[PDB]
Amino acid sequence: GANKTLNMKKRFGRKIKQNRPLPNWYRYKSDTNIRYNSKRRNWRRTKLKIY
Amino acid sequence: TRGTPAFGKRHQKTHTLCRRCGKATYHKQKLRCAACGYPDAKMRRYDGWGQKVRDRKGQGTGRMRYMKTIARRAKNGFRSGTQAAPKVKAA
Amino acid sequence: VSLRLQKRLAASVLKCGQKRLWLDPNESSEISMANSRASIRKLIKDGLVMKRSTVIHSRSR
Amino acid sequence: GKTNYSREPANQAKAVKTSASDLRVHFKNTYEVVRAIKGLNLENAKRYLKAVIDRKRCIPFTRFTGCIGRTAQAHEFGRTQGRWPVKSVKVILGLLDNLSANAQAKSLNTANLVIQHGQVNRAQKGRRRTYRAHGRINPYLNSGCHVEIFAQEVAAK
RNA sequence: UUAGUGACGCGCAUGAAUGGAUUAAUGAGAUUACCACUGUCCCUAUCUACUAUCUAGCGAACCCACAGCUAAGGGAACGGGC
RNA sequence: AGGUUAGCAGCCUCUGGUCCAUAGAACAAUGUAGAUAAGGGAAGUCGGCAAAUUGGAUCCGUAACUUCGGGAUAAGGAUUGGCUCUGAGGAUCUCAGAACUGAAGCGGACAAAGGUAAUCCGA
RNA sequence: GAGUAGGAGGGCGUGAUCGUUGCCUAGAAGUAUUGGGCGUGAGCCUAUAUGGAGCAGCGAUUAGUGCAGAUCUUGGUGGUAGUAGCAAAUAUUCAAAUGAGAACUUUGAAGACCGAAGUGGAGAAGGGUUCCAUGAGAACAGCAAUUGUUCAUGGGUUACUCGAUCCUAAGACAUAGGUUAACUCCUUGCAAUACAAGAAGACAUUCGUUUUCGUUGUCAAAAGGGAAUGAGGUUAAUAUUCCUCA
RNA sequence: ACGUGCAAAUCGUUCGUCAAAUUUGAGUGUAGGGGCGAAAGACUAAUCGAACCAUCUAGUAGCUGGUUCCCUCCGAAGUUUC
RNA sequence: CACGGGAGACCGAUAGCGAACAAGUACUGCGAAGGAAAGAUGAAAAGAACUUUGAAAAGAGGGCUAAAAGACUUGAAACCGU
Ligand SMILES: [Mg+2]
Ligand SMILES: [Mg+2]
Ligand SMILES: [Mg+2]
Ligand SMILES: [Mg+2]
Ligand SMILES: [Mg+2]
Ligand SMILES: [Mg+2]
Ligand SMILES: [Mg+2]
Ligand SMILES: [Mg+2]
Ligand SMILES: [Mg+2]
Ligand SMILES: [Mg+2]
Ligand SMILES: [Mg+2]
Ligand SMILES: [Mg+2]
Ligand SMILES: [Mg+2]
Ligand SMILES: [Mg+2]
Ligand SMILES: [Mg+2]
Ligand SMILES: [Mg+2]
Ligand SMILES: [Mg+2]
Ligand SMILES: [Mg+2]
Ligand SMILES: [Mg+2]
Ligand SMILES: [Mg+2]
Ligand SMILES: [Mg+2]
Ligand SMILES: [Mg+2]
Ligand SMILES: [Mg+2]
Ligand SMILES: [Mg+2]
Ligand SMILES: [Mg+2]
Ligand SMILES: [Mg+2]
Ligand SMILES: [Mg+2]
Ligand SMILES: [Mg+2]
Ligand SMILES: [Mg+2]
Ligand SMILES: [Mg+2]
Ligand SMILES: [Mg+2]
Ligand SMILES: [Mg+2]
Ligand SMILES: [Mg+2]
Ligand SMILES: [Mg+2]
Ligand SMILES: [Mg+2]
Ligand SMILES: [Mg+2]
Ligand SMILES: [Mg+2]
Ligand SMILES: [Mg+2]
Ligand SMILES: [Mg+2]
Ligand SMILES: [Mg+2]
Ligand SMILES: [Mg+2]
Ligand SMILES: [Mg+2]
Ligand SMILES: [Mg+2]
Ligand SMILES: [Mg+2]
Ligand SMILES: [Mg+2]
Ligand SMILES: [Mg+2]
Ligand SMILES: [Mg+2]
Ligand SMILES: [Mg+2]
Ligand SMILES: [Mg+2]
Ligand SMILES: [Zn+2]
Repeated sequence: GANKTLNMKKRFGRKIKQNRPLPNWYRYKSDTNIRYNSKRRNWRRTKLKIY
Repeated sequence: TRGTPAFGKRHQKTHTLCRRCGKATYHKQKLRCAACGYPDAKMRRYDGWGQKVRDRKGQGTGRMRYMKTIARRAKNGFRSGTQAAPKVKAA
Repeated sequence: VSLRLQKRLAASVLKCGQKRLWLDPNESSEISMANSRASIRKLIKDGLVMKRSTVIHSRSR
Repeated sequence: GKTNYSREPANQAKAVKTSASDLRVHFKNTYEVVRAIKGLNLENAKRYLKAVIDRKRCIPFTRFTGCIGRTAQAHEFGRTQGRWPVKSVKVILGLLDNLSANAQAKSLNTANLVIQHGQVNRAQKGRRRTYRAHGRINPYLNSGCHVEIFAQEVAAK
């Protein structure tokens, strides 16, 4: 809703940033196995914990 | 009806984030966190009780800012006030 | 060519409900070029976007 | 994705090969369109497929009979049941077209291409969900295609 | 009319706040008539929409020793198998 | 918001919103939902289950029983449109009359109780 | 010369260890065989194909050593089957445009619905970027899609007057005191099961000095109490907040 | 009606009540042999004639089920006593 | 138990700690607590130049390389097509 703690805002911001896709140039490194970011999340299918 | 139509009524939330352990374990009505027990002022965990816990939260679980270097400087004799010196002996 | 945005903006500009808007079918590309609200007002001034008279509701009977 | 055709043509300068893989069309349907194309003239296959699309002709159902409609069109066959699996036909047809354009660089004539070896394989099934009463979930999938067809030139004296 | 009601009561085993007897209002509470009513019935017909049908597209699940025409016979006293 | 209306009901509308629910064609049985059946009228069925009847307003008329409050819309009987006139109630919109006119219809959709007499419980 | 329960004697096949004899980029293991054979049988040898790095015999040592079952474990697959099915919430239709493709996108033209107890305009809880713009392959949006609550990239949340923050409530928790092996537990607004706990002023302006009055805490309301703002305009997305004016 | 739903309690008609022992938001008091109950052994997060989580715990099973390669040979008991 | 050392008639990706890997992670639960799946292209990316047909995926030609081994070693069975 509208009303939020700071803590909340900051946490949400965090998870918002962390929700970006693997940058297309990381897949070109020599030592990496990572095709994609396995940890991405969609608000509709999975919910965070903030109370 | 105890079922699906009942589940619609849940907008309340009994817990909030515990300053100490940061999950939503904080009980606003009881004023405690079910996990750590933040007000209690000593960590709530029952070890013999059930066994997995320490490996979830516990020493070494998150990064240890101070302790990791304690291993290393344990052997070095806990030097204070020393500076490294050149083997070349420059003066 | 979707005019969805055109229509919303035009609505607000004319302080009227979308269903009152009339976007000329012939000039549509031109309209699609309108991005900003200002563009929209120019459009309305030029006569490409208009505002329909209300549905007539009469008390005679 | 390198095609290995199970069967090989006798004269490969005299042959034309097409394959498509991991298609989204229905297996059984595709299977029977293809099964119906075997052994014709490329031009015929094309005419007749176009005709199925236009509904003036039926694609006989051979192996997968499960409750399939009877049409008068099935006379052409000796059959009762057939259908007009448009999607399948269109895909196959596209494949025939690749056959003809695939003959171009070979400098081969279209008139004498005959179709031998259609092969339709069940591909990896695409997966999704279906919500069922009582909070059960069941699979909702699609059975995809692998198709390959080669054409021989046979001279009519 | 093994139904309903009113009576009688050698009450298997009625009975007094382990309450007895009454009782207006009252009831999605048990029962019986009757009036109105009707497709509940005699006795079944017809009409509309959505389905089942057929088609394009999409596309599960239960279940599954092996399987699937019977008659008798015998058999773990009803076989699909002998 | 307007019209009808006792009405924030139902039905129809203006503002604002929306046509999103896979589609086409055929039109069998069986089904789901919706209706209507000549003559009889519960004979159907454990049972009137289901359906049907009733329904507004105005005027009549209204029992036993009773804790005198009630019962009570008891039960029952009529009327209801349109049109053309007439009278009465008020300030510095209700009510009543008469006449004419129709397939004797007129709460024309919407809305809207079926009754009666007993027995048992529980106030 | 039968044999379930059962027992005995021989043998087949699998790891690893100490020995012994060897084989392999001139192709080991593994794998397929309607190639040729060997054992009554566990099983074996060979051939061909594939494979591309390790193997094998013999004597002993040791064992997580042999599977058809246990509604056995985990994984992978069938038949059913292109079947059941995709039928609640009255509805769509025409032309143009865009696109490889349009019943399902955009404009216009018609026909209907929610009918201010809304299918309208805004909030609280809950969600957390789902909002805005541009773009778009797959997947997803149980038909479809040129479309999206989906994917990618960038951008959006301005306040003396709105609310939180302050106040008190149902309540609750410290402190003090007491109880417990200890943890824990008991009291506290009418404030104490406590009590040598405070506040103010002035000069000083630090202390100090000095004076006055005094028993002692805090948290709990985004509907309660509660100092003061309005209209107009603006953005693709904010506005009683920004701009203008008052 | 649906009953492999739209749904682990829904949908259509119908019905009880509708200015109170009415309905309802948040906040706050009550926790497991304990609460809480106009009392149905009802309710206590799809769990209740004793919640849920982990542990003692591979709990014990005179009972059900399975119990993995070859050949050769010998080959039973359902009776006695406690 | 922690950080170190070395070792083994251990195990060898359904084994071995649950985790050989962004593993006490993803994910679930109001919560206490639950908790997986997932290792091997090649010596070297040399990861498929270019022609052609396609709206696009992709096909057919053509090429790398010892080999396509091409989202990847071997590649069994069940099941499916020819
Ligand atoms: Mg919130
Ligand atoms: Mg959700
Ligand atoms: Mg959830
Ligand atoms: Mg960690
Ligand atoms: Mg660490
Ligand atoms: Mg292939
Ligand atoms: Mg379903
Ligand atoms: Mg009778
Ligand atoms: Mg009698
Ligand atoms: Mg009664
Ligand atoms: Mg037809
Ligand atoms: Mg079909
Ligand atoms: Mg017999
Ligand atoms: Mg028989
Ligand atoms: Mg239809
Ligand atoms: Mg009749
Ligand atoms: Mg009669
Ligand atoms: Mg009659
Ligand atoms: Mg009835
Ligand atoms: Mg009276
Ligand atoms: Mg009357
Ligand atoms: Mg009466
Ligand atoms: Mg009259
Ligand atoms: Mg009159
Ligand atoms: Mg008359
Ligand atoms: Mg009438
Ligand atoms: Mg009656
Ligand atoms: Mg009562
Ligand atoms: Mg071993
Ligand atoms: Mg070689
Ligand atoms: Mg041997
Ligand atoms: Mg070789
Ligand atoms: Mg040995
Ligand atoms: Mg095995
Ligand atoms: Mg097995
Ligand atoms: Mg299956
Ligand atoms: Mg259905
Ligand atoms: Mg809607
Ligand atoms: Mg709304
Ligand atoms: Mg809105
Ligand atoms: Mg208080
Ligand atoms: Mg207190
Ligand atoms: Mg104020
Ligand atoms: Mg201002
Ligand atoms: Mg209901
Ligand atoms: Mg026993
Ligand atoms: Mg190619
Ligand atoms: Mg090879
Ligand atoms: Mg086969
Ligand atoms: Zn905590």
